[PDB]
Amino acid sequence: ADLEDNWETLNDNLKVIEKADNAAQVKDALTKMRAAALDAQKATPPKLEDKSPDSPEMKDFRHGFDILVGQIDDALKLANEGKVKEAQAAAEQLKTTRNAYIQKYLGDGARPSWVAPALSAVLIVTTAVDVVGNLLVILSVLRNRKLRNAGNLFLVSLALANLVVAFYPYPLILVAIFYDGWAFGEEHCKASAFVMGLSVIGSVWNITAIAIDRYLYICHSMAYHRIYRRWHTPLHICLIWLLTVVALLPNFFVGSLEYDPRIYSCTFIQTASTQYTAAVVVIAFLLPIAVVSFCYLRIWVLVLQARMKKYTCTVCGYIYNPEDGDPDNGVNPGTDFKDIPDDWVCPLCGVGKDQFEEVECLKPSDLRSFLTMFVVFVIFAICFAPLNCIGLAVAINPQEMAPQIPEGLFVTSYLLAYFNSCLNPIVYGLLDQNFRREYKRILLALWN
Ligand SMILES: COc1ccc2[nH]c(-c3ccccc3)c(CCNC(C)=O)c2c1
Ligand SMILES: [Zn+2]
Repeated sequence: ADLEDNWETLNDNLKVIEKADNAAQVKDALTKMRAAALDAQKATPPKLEDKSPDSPEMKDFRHGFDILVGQIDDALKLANEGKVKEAQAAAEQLKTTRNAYIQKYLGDGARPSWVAPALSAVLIVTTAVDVVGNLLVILSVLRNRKLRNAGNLFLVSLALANLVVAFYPYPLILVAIFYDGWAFGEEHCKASAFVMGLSVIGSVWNITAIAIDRYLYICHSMAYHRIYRRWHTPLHICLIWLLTVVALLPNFFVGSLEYDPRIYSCTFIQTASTQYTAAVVVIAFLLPIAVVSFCYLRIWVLVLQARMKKYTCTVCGYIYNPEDGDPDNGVNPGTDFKDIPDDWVCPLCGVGKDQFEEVECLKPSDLRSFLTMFVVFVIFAICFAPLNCIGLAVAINPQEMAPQIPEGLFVTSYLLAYFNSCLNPIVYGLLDQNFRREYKRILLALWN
């Protein structure tokens, strides 16, 4: 057999022993692993190609396999006895040592010089803005009682979803750039990769639940108010997080969470299972986008048709708000001005609904901050649109599309996706007046 193929063969068997269900499956895979490691010991590596045989260059990697095959021999002793959990454990100890004397053997891959600084600078920016920005968001929702009440409890759920990733995966990835490889165990590999899944998927579905809430608060305002919220919203916030965990469990059976040298981060592999990947691209993207687009489309047509707009009085200045109605005069909160009967008079001066001019301005803060929550979604779709397309190309034709996906393009997609984590609070401050106010209030309180 070859040497590069010998590296690819025993590395494939290393995935089989993991997903194996019995000791005979493990024993069989360790047989194909002992012979492949021995045939690699006969071959000459590319790094010590011009070096001498007795030299600690070619004789250096010779004892590396002696440590390896000996460890396999200890691992198949357990497998022979029937101990599957014991033999699979010793195989992970075979994995940690093998990676420490494999990077010393060959260097096939070639990362373009710009990935290391780009990725790291992006990560540094994102982590710094994510930790500060989404923390202010949490504090402002938790301190402001009127703000939190306006279905903005989902914003906390989303802020933590952004936050968690800045605290565990993002800093580890930055160590993996500076050390040119995964400096942590297989333990921290799949764990960091899993935290990323929760973040990315949890964010889509949180954005989805906000899209539904604002659809039902503007278009079904009457029926909406009939339906409680008190114990409702914490239940859906919990439910969406459990739905996410479930969506992420096939990764442990399909083995799609390993280190990606292209993006220097231990993440989800599109090739590992094209079926699961295809599902991930629908369930965690195409489907929420499809349902969220319907929701904001139905809002924008109502905003276009002049419905759910404020009507300011020409005489005393009283402003009608469809969100509040005029309940003491028999008009319920959620009733549009166009819907109040012609006999209605101003609750402050007494002039009829004939001398009431509408507010032409459709400010972001209006209708529970609908158009700013909209922007948040658009930005999400922009950042995650390329990667999900790359995932879609691979899920369909891996034989023709997968080797035709440029490395330089794949990095650009993960760069955008990583950048999303810090952006959400910035958009709140630029459009939403109340958040901006609260951001200022916190900073002012911190300097006094
Ligand atoms: C469901 O299993 C997981 C598990 C871990 C994952 N981590 C990421 C990800 C994190 C940051 C930036 C971009 C992608 C995805 C999203 C991966 N989506 C695609 C289409 O490849 C992910 C998925
Ligand atoms: Zn008036």
